[PDB]
Amino acid sequence: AAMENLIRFGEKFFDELEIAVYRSRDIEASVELNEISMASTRSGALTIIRGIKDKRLGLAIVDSDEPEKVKEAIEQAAKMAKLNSPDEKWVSLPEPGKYREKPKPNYELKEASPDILVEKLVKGIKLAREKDKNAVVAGGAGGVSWEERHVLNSHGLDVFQEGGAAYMYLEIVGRKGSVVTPGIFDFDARRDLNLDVEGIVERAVQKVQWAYNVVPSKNEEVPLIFGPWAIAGLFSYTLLPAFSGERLVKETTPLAGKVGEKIASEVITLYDDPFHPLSLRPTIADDEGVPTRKNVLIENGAFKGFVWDNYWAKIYGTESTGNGKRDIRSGGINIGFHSVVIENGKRSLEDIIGEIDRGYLVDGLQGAHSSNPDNGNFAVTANPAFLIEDGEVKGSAVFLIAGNVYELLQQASEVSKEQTVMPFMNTMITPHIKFENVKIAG
Amino acid sequence: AAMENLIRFGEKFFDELEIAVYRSRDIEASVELNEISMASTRSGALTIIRGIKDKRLGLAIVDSDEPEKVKEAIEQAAKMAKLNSPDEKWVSLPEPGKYREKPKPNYELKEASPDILVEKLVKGIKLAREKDKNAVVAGGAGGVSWEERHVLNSHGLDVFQEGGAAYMYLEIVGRKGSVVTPGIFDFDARRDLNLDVEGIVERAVQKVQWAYNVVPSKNEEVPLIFGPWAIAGLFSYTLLPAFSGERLVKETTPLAGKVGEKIASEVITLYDDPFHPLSLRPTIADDEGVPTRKNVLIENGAFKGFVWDNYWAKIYGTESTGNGKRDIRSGGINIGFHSVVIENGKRSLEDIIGEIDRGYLVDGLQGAHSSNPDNGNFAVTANPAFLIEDGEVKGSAVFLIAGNVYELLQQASEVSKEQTVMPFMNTMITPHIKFENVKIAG
Repeated sequence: AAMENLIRFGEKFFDELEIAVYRSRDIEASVELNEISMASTRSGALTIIRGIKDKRLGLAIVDSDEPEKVKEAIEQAAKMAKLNSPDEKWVSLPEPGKYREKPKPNYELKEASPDILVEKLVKGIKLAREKDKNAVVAGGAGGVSWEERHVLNSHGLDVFQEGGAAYMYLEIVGRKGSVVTPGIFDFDARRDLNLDVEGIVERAVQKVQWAYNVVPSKNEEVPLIFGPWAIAGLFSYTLLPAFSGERLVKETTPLAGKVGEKIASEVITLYDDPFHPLSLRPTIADDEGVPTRKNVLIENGAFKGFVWDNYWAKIYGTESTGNGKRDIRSGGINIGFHSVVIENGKRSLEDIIGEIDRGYLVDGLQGAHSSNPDNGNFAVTANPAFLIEDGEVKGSAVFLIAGNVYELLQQASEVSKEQTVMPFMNTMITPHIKFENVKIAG
Repeated sequence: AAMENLIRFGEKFFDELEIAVYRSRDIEASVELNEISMASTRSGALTIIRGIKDKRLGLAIVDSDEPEKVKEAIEQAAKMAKLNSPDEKWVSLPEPGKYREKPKPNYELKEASPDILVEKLVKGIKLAREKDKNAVVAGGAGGVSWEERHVLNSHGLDVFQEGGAAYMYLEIVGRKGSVVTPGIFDFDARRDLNLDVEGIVERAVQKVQWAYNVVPSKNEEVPLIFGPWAIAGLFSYTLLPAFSGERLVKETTPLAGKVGEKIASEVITLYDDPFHPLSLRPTIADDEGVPTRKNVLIENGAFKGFVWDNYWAKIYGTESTGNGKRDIRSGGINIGFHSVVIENGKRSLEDIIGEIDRGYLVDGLQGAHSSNPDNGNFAVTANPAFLIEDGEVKGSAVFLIAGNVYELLQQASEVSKEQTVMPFMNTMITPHIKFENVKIAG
């Protein structure tokens, strides 16, 4: 009954306090230039204290869960709070809430050996070589991450959950003649150890084949099929920030006052839900213990509302939607997403590509870029991108896409049937999206 | 005799192996918008194993120094070696060498409390408001790091050292009319806890005073006085990589074949020496145990030679210069620097500014930038920068500097008397540098 006594101890110095304990075990392995370059195993604990006294906040962090270290951190936070000035906008920490039912943890990922990762990377090297004798795995990595979080506060909130996720990516470079392709990245992420290295290699090697044939690009107006990585990049930098209630309070979201209005084509449905079947982290509570839920942001093209954490919700007058995420370096809470889902459609990507007379498959946005989430404006470089002519991919190309994400979203005519989990940055679950007649500059 | 027995254990699977144990204790504190936002304490141990069998390399990492964990890591590395193909360019690990004398550790940094950092930040906030009621400490941080490293290998190399360093920076923003200044950064770094927060606040607040008066910039040819932060950024991105022996072997340095040629003005002497009086880390050995030394890179404008680690030196036929640095994520060895020193001059910055009819003091390079270390080409945004007219600073400005770092180095006419330690990027110990007739674009 340690943490119970620690809250009692903290209540001597604070009006209210929160204790969050994080535990993890991570295994990783790396490949450099067709050699396994590293395997590692890490595990540890981290405790964060947020204490408030007369609306003055103290926050202390220690990389331990032993009660003496946690007591020291409570004292650290109290001393900081006594040095801080009051935050008049502070109201209170979250109250206990009703949580969805916890899923069963995937304990095989709590005991996984780094050998699993090493062997999947070795297999990827061998498969890539078999499929194209000049294909090289220039870089790659795999990881398995097990996480536990215990959150409690002086208002009676206790929530605990643990679970794991695994991921792998390969970067493949080809050489045919004197052409060297750019690095082609592909990946897999899931909640079990059967990482699909075969699929990674097949897709990456296919895109290398196409990239052996560079074709010039011109100024034109053409359909673009965005892949998951390009969608994640563009939307994370230009669109998702607009859904934050903090920007509503600060008058920096172009979506203010547009609830119920059409901001995208009816083809687009976008929501945040950790309980989606492909989610890597089916968490029932956010990082300050508020229950998570399905938050619909765009419903059949119509803007539905904003996401909130405790602090900004109470400043505004509403309730948190369970979107308080822990800042990795500072230890504070900020508004963020759990699993951003774009709903899928009915036909395969191959059906959609087969019907394009002239167009581009945009797989990544590797290149010079700028974005402004205050109005949605953007300028990106499509790379890698592949020209489609008469329903067939003809080669690789580079071009510029400049415009506005809201205008672009209105050009969406279809979303493919499959969904891909993007593990990096914001976790995003998305299909391919076809946009009609985008103006591109060569 | 734990680690010697671990070496004997490793010799059953490997022709040769190295064991490196890192231990550290780090405390940090942060400020956001005139509030202390965080204090943290972290400590831990890390062991890296590099084993070679028939020129096949295995590398494993575990976040512990306990003998059982290290034994597991050796087995991990052995399994990786048997999966890898031989590196024909591999020759051997370093032999034992003769080290300079170890300085006595600065033990006061080994157990410092985050309270020290918190109070220096509180004092900085108070000083900033006292000196300018409209000055806000938008961001800042302090840190103390205590590090211990033990390296040994099967050829009989064993070296151990421990020591600590501390740093602090503040970012100060002013508001006078409806003009808000850009973030003005200043810092201090040293091997004791007497961090100079007074000096940081004085310099930053003075620059904020100047930044209240924005003045437009035009295309012209004018002298520039680069400060330590701008020198560190520019040189770390465009110049220092060219001194790497790996790039000499791979033919990607413009300095191939140029030993003895004047690549800079005679005013410039640049060298690598961890035993410099202002060095934060007086290390006697690099991360693979090779003895550390003074490496002169530019002597009175003349290019002297390249820096080497063990692996690339033996490929070329030379010897390591003690410049093998441990990669923070991969655990491998890469060529890097310890403390890059630019030799100082005889007169104060204040004397030098007093003689400029029209010019600029360039303090930061915050803005769009590109660089090519393969030829030294660069394009940066000078920001914050301050206009000098008839020996007096008149206000702040933003302009572009594009060109080639070697051409720029030929323009160096003098260096100030003081030397500042830059803790960020490559640790750099440098004065201000006055460059004659630089072409700038408004």
